[PDB]
Parts: sequence; structure tokens; C-alpha cells
Amino acid sequence: RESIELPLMNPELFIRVGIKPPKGVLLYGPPGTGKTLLARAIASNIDANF
Amino acid sequence: RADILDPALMRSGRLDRKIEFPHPTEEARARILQIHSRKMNVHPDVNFEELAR
Amino acid sequence: ITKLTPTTRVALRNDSYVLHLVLPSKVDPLVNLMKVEKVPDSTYDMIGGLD
Amino acid sequence: GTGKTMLAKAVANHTTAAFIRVVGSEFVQKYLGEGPRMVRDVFRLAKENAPAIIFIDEVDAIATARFDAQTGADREVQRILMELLNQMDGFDQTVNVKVIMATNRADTLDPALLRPGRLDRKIEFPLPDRRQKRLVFQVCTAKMNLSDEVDLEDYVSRPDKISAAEITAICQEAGMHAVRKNRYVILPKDFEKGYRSNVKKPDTDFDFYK
Amino acid sequence: GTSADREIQRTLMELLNQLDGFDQLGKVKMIMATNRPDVLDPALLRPGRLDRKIEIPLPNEQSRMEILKIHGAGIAKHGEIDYEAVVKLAEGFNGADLRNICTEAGMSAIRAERDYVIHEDFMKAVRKLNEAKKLESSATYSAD
Amino acid sequence: HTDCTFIRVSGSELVQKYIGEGSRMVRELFVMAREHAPSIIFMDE
Repeated sequence: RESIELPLMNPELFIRVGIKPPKGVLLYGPPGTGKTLLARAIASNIDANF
Repeated sequence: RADILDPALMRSGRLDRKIEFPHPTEEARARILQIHSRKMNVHPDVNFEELAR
Repeated sequence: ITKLTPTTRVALRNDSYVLHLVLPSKVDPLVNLMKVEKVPDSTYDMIGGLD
Repeated sequence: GTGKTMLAKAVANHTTAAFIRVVGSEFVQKYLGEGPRMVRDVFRLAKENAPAIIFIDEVDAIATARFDAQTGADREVQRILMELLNQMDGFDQTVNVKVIMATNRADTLDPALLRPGRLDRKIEFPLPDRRQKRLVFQVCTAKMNLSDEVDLEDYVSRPDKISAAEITAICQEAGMHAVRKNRYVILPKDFEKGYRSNVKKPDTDFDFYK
Repeated sequence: GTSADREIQRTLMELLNQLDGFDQLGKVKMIMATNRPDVLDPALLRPGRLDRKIEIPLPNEQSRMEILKIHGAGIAKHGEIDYEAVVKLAEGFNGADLRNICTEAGMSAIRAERDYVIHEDFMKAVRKLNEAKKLESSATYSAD
Repeated sequence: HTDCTFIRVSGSELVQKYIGEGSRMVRELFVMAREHAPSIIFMDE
């Protein structure tokens, strides 16, 4: 959430911090970990903006 | 050869039930002869179990 | 015909594809390979200490 | 990972010339063979415009080492590479045109492109260790708070073989950690959570070899 | 090696370029997932392309119990289902594995046509799963 | 000073498009030289 949706929430916060918001985060997980489910759920923040 | 199989190929969702088929030991060894010889005509002078052993 | 060098360009009509004229200087593959090489042309009087 | 286009885009800023920094992967257009014509058009527009300088990023993308003269798709690419070979040698030395191509790995360098008279620029980018790693850290941390006690050289002196973006990565990661911690200044401890988080390499060097 | 690796590598580089190539895609970030972080190109791991690496590990005991409870929604059972025993039994199981156990619980229940699901059905499904995965590789990951 | 056809090759692949389609053997260069008799051959390390 802080990786993707926190940036769209108030990137001015990160700017005041002094660093740019996260560019892109890749998910590391042993095979059969079910990371894909994480993204399928993250699709529950816009449902049209994904 | 399940060993060469990629780890992802066996990940529950892709494949759920893993069934390994072994060779008949002694009884299925005679069942195989009975089945494959279903139409073969042989006089009653063959011991299916003996050939199975 | 003899003047028409094989592996060379000559003009070609469109409706007929009949010979129209020769093509002067289309290309030399060896010259192109050498140009790609870009050899540093030198001069014998510019040879350094290897008389 | 030296900020690949970092120095190049830097030249684009302080320069008085127009810039053409093209990605060396955009050359393969959809239409067949049109790529070589566009490539020629690159140098044509560059010469035509003004005393300007262009960039050809990811040169290896069009600058290969071996070609497969049966795949077709490799044929047009090799021709466009020959297209650029002709264009670069298509300078009359009178035009204020110089377009800088860039490739991250020189190992697969097409000798036709770097042949003498074609490109005279040989500028490697070693990894900053102590001379720059101090300068790099100072520059990156400039817009940080680092309230009172975070010793900048304190983590620089560590061997911590790193990369030019690695310093920036550590800086951002400390920034993100502080954001999660809502520290309006970078606490000297967050530097610890950053340096070890970004240099997470499983070297596992045995001390037996010493 | 290949005639597509040229084109494939070109596609990879084009994505790399479009990521932070003389232009920032602002108001939008991209999240990718990969099982093998060791076969990742050195460029994709740079700070410009890969911002941060969040690793999802195999479920913990509490994580395994939570997953079982999530998957344990539509189970017609008797009030003796001791998930704690199964959870302690579920060692090193993968995330999808819990759903597989929950499914096999019904399959065992489908056998004998037992409409309800007993605590023994899960106890046997866990044992079957623990023995099925004996042919695995056991190589989690490496983030280098 | 000798006026000879200079050809120095580094074993690249772009020049292969002018020697032959496949360049099965090393006789490809000779064909280019074979008609330009006033030629010399140079090969780098």
C-alpha cells in the first residue's frame, strides 16, 4: 500500500521528505507463493485505473 | 520424469492431484497377462501366476 | 549488349520493362567494404623509425 | 547502472545545441525496411537543424555483434546498422553535428561502428568507491534533512562495493523508511536501515581464504 | 544464442527505456512479480527501474492459520475441527497448499458420502499433501 | 607506397553481406580480391 497507493495519496508528503515517490516495485516470492493474488487484490483500489 | 518437471508445473493451482503409476508387482502382473491375452487362444496349460512370478 | 556489363544497372521501362538506358556507376561491393573498414591511408615518408 | 544516460542528459542541459536522444530500440519500426530510412533521417534532421548534438541511447540495441542472415528481421536490423554506419561516415566535417550513441555493455561492440574515424570517444564509467562515493553521497543527500547526527562518511567508509544508482537507492530507501516513520529529518539510525537494506548481497565469503 | 533473444532483449530494453527514458511516467507506478530474482537482468535491478524489492515468503504458522481460515469458509463440518493441530502439521507448506488441503478435505468427505466434514478429513488431507510434495526442488529465491 | 588493394578484416558479420550469403568457407574474400589482382591482405591479431 505504501509502495503504490501511498504515492497517489499525497506524493507531496514524499516530496517534503526529500525523495521522489517509488518508481516501480517488483514482488519477490518462491514459486507457488501466490503473489499474483496480491495484485488481484490491489486491483481493489481503482478497478478501472489498474 | 517428474524431476525434470519445472517447479511451477507442480504448484497446486496448475496441478492439484499428483498420481504416480508404478509397475505391477505380482498380482497386477498376472492381471496384465489376463487382459492382454483376452482374445488369445491358448489351451488350459499355462499358469498365469507362474509366468507372473 | 557487350557494353552492358553483367551485374550492372540499366534503365527499365515500366509498362513494358524494356531497356531504356544504362546506369552509370551504381555500386562496387569491395569499395563499400573498404569504406566500412575506414583504413588509415598513410605515406611511406611518414614511417617512424623502421627503415 | 552509472545513471546510464546521466552524463549524456547532463550534456544536453549545459549545451547550446539541439538534442536528439533516441532509444536504440525504436529503430525497428513496423513497416519492412523503413527503419534504415528513418535512421538516415535521424542524421539528416540533425545536420539540417542547427549546430546541435543528438544521442543514440542503447547503442547495442542496434549495435550487435553477430547477425543471423536468415531470420529476415535480423537482415533489416543489420542494414539499418549499416544505415547508421553510412550516416556517421556521412558527415562532411563542416556540419556542427555530433550525435552521441550509448551502450551499457561494450563487450558486444560491432567493430564497424567503432572503427577508426567513426567514433573517437572512449570514456569508461568506473564505480565510485571513496573519491566519488563521498562526493556522490554528498550530492545525493543534499535535499535530505539529516537532522543532527547522521555521519555521512560513517557509512561511506564501509567497503560496500556499490553502484552510482546504489547510493541514490540507499538515499531513497532511507527516505521511504522515514516516511513510514514520519521523521521530518533523516534520523542517523535510518541510514543504518538503508545501507544494509540496499547492499543486501549474499556474498557469503568464507574467511578461510582470508 | 537465439534469433529472438535479439528481439526479446530489444523488447526488454524498450521497456527499460520507457520506464525512465528521458521521461517520467508520473501518477502511475508499475509492480511486477517474478519467482526467479536471480535470472533478472542487471539493469532491471538498478534503482531507476526496480525501485524497491518486497519479498513474499512462505506462510508462517500464524500466516498458515490465517490462510486456512480464509479458505475454510464453505466447509460443512462438526464442531471439532482442530486447525491448530493441522497448522502445527503444516510445515513449509506453500500458500496455495492450504487451499489444496481444504479442497482435498471435501474429496475425502466426498468419499463415503459424509455430508459433514470431520476434523479427520483435514488431518488426512494434510498428511497426503505433505507426502505429495516430496518430489519438489526446495530452492526459494535469491535477490541479487 | 606500393599501390595495392588494402583489405583488413576483423571477422565481423556486416561485411559478410557482401562476400556471400552464408560464407561457408574463407574463399569469399578471394573472390573480391581475385578480380582486383593488385591487392594485399592484412589481418589483425
